[PDB]
Amino acid sequence: PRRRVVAAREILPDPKFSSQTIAKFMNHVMQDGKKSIAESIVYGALERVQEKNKVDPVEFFETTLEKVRPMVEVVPMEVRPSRRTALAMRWLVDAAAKRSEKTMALRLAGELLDAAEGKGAAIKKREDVHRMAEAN
Amino acid sequence: PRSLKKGPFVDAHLFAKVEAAVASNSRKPIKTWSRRSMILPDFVGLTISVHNGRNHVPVIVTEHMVGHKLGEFAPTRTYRGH
Amino acid sequence: GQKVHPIGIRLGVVKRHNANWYANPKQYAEYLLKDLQVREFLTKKLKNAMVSNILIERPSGAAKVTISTARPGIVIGKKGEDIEKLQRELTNIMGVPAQVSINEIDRPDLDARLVAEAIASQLEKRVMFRRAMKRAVQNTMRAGAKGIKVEVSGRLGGAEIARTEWYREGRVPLHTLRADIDYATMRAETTYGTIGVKVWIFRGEILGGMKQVMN
Amino acid sequence: AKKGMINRELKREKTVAKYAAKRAELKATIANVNASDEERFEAMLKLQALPRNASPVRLRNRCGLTGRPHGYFRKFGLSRNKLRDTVMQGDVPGVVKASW
Amino acid sequence: NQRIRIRLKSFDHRLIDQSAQEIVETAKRTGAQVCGPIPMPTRIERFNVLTSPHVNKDARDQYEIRTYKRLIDIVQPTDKTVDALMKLDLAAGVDVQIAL
Amino acid sequence: TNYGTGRRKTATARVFLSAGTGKLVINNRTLEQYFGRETARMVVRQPLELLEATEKYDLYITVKGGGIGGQAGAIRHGITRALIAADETLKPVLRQAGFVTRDAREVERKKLGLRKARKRPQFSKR
RNA sequence: CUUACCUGGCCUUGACAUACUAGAAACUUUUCAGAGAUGGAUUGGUGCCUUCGGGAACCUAGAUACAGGUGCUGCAUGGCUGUCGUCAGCUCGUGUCGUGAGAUGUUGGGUUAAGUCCCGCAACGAGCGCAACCCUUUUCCUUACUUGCCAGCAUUUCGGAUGGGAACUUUAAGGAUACUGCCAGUGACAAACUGGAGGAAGGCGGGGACGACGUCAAGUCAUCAUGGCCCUUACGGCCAGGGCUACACACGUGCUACAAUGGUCGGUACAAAGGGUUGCUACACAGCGAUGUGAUGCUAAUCUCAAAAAGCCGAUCGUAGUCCGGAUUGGAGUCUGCAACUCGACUCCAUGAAGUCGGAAUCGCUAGUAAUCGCGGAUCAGAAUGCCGCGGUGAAUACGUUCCCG
Repeated sequence: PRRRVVAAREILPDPKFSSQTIAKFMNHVMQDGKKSIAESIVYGALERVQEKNKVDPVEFFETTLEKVRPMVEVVPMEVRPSRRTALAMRWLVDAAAKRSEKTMALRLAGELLDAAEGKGAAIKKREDVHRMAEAN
Repeated sequence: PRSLKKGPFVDAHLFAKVEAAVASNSRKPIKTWSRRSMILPDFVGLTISVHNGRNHVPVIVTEHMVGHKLGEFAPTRTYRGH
Repeated sequence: GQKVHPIGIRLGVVKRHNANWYANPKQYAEYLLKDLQVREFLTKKLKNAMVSNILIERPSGAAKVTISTARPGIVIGKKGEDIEKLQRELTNIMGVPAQVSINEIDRPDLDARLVAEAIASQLEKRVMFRRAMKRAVQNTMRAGAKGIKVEVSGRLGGAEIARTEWYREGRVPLHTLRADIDYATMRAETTYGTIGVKVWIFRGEILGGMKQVMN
Repeated sequence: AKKGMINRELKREKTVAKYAAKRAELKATIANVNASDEERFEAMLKLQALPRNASPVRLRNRCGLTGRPHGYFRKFGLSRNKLRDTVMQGDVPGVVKASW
Repeated sequence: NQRIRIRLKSFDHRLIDQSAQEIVETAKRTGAQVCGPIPMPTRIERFNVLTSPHVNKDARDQYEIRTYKRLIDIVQPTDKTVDALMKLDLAAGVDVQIAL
Repeated sequence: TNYGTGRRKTATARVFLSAGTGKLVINNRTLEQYFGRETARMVVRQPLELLEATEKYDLYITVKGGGIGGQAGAIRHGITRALIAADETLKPVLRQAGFVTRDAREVERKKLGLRKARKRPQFSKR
């Protein structure tokens, strides 16, 4: 701004899991106002990971998000807590875009499983930011 | 194109001229400003001087041009290149 | 910058329209054109009658023209022949029987159009513009207005380079919509061209709004 | 506008009004299905033989005060300049500045 | 089974309300039953008028004009009702249509 | 028995609450028949789920105007108001949940000289 | 046509006004020549008042003062408009200081979106600006109950369809409410500032309109008016055809795409606002279709434009210049119009271009906003991807003022 401090815009929990994390992920996935398509994409991944390996859908996503979470900006600075999740979600969306499968939901679930086990363009990018942090 | 239920459009003054020539057999060109008139089968074998804005271009009516407007054979713009 | 018309901005707030009739879209245009012709004809004919406001109404298949004037006798005529002639002319123009009514203005110096006409007449008669402006302002302020602004633009005095001169006394709160602001414009035709005259007069704040005005 | 253009417009309206009835009659005869084909053809020929200024498509709306051929606003019969002037003076009933 | 239908059209809602109140009061005084007035939806027409004489497309005035409508129903009309309604004055700016 | 009116984005919902087993009808249709997407169905069921009384009441709902999201919001608002009418003691819980507030957000008008409410035509200083 | 431009054909007190002198009602039919403007033959009518000796329009003939000019000057002007900029500033009177131009007040400390407000002070007092008054939206109440509505009752062809009801939605006039009002903490012991309850809404709730003193010889003599200059068998007026639509090129503003968060097919939901009698059209028939014919209601909360579209469910396509894209061209048509060659819109069959997300650089946007989806209108016989409006779905990010600009 300049003089004011803008209050953060609070988003409602998702109406199915009451999870603001999943709601924010849906918002990151969604394009040009098509909320239902993003809901389908995210929920397909959440249901498919449950079938492939039995964990709680919320807990598995939280653990992977924490794994992909960075902790350094860039002149070094630490990332504030909000930007950690904000940058992890973008990386997980961008990287999951480029894997090849029939539906976007299946690609997203596939890279969720992959990043849970330490392979994914997301955590390559995280280690690249780590390298650049070690540079200075 | 003009609706088929209305038939082709020909100006009366031009049509009378071509009809008179065909009833007779005069070979002198018919001078007209009616670029919008449709070429009819009766027109075949006649010379029509169609106005193009500044001059009257002579057109000799052949069978292949029946169904064209008279103005398609008298271009109105001049262009040779840049 | 440019300023909004003081009457037009208040046409629905504290000011009433000068025309009061209803017409469907088929005759709206004809009615409006005949109204404009009537206004032009009256403005030309009563040039020396000190006429400011003309109100046109079409009650029922007829017409009623109310003329606000400071010269009721000259408008009326010697024996009333002039208002009968005016009724004939207006009926001929409007295509329907018309009734003329007269509203006598008892305070001419608080009417914006009359002051502008007076100033323009002085300018055409070659009175010095600053003297005319200050005389008009002082006369209105003595008459009792709470504010007046007078502006003249053009080749003032015959100068080759045109300019604008204004003079104001009192209060003229142009941005208050509920203020009572009378506004007028007039042209003075001199040997050197056109001089424009603009007059604003402020007569207090109207309270209660259009409900008070009884629209 | 110029006086010549205004008079041209007036003459065109006069011609349209003069030929209004016969044009409608010929068009009805053309649209007739019970009429003979020769009758409809003759009606078409007469319609094409009518003067050009009898056709209403050659009329152009002009401002009722100045004659301007652009910005007409059918409802008021005035072009935009005179419409703005008259509305802001307050001689047009019911019209006010719009805000919402 | 005589029912009087009155429709009021105007460009000024205060004028139309005053006229409707007058009609209702007269009909009630003449000892007749009255239903209304019923406010019908208003018509709003908007216009965009360029303010500059030559070239400023973003400089326009936006005007509007409103048509207000009111409906009044008179049932069980007494003898004096019709005569009183016809004797009622016609105020300028309000169009009154009566149907039997 | 009790009545409520809900409004959201030009959508208005009339809600008639009674005591029943859990029947729910919107415009002579089932909830699943009327709403296609899950979140619309869940928003409607939010108040009774919060109150734990999903099987205590019977709902007769009509709605008009707006879209699917606006109609779902209006139905939720109407159900909240009907519950308030049935019992005034439930108001603190519903207000804490946020169901009592009427969302006054509305489409902003297009403005002269702009492509939209705020979007401006592209500018070229060069 | 518009039309102001070009080619050619025509008129000369003129297409239009006032002043004068004479004769004719005005008008109307049939044609002929001509591209038309025009010109010539040819019918009927010859009308309205009347002190009635003539007059009212209206037309024709003569005459001259004149008309006419989108011809020039926006650097002679009025009026109107843009811009800095919705920037917070701009002024005045009495008193003091200075030989004087000038100064003071208006500066000094906090605060605010604001010269907004509160404190100090050789200053004491005012105006235009800011804010508010005006419109629209969010909650509620009163009046009003049709052409709109249907909670309870009854009958039903299950269609508010019908008795019926005035509850609710809505329609639209008038009111109520919000005022730091209450609590807590700070500020300076002020102006202010932060947090909490209640309330639909809390500190300016959102949006519109409103644009100070001035600046740029800014824009407009082609809306109009107007000083001056210029043309007058022509720089005026009438007509037909052509042009404003040209095309080695360069730039600005847009639309449509490059696809799978998608294309196509089948089924099935949910709006707002506006238009309609020279008009919009239920329904039926014909056509693949644009449309045509018959017919019905509507001067409209009554009938109609009208199908909302994205959405949801199912199938298929499987990353290919493709079942992406829809340029261009060939062949058939429809409608408006006196007339679609130059140069219209739309329909059907066939064709199937560039295009694989776009360098330097640069633009918009802080919330129902951006993004995306459809709907209407003004102009208008026909002719929007533009302009002005309407609703549907509905985000991301603001640590901060170090530098870029103002």
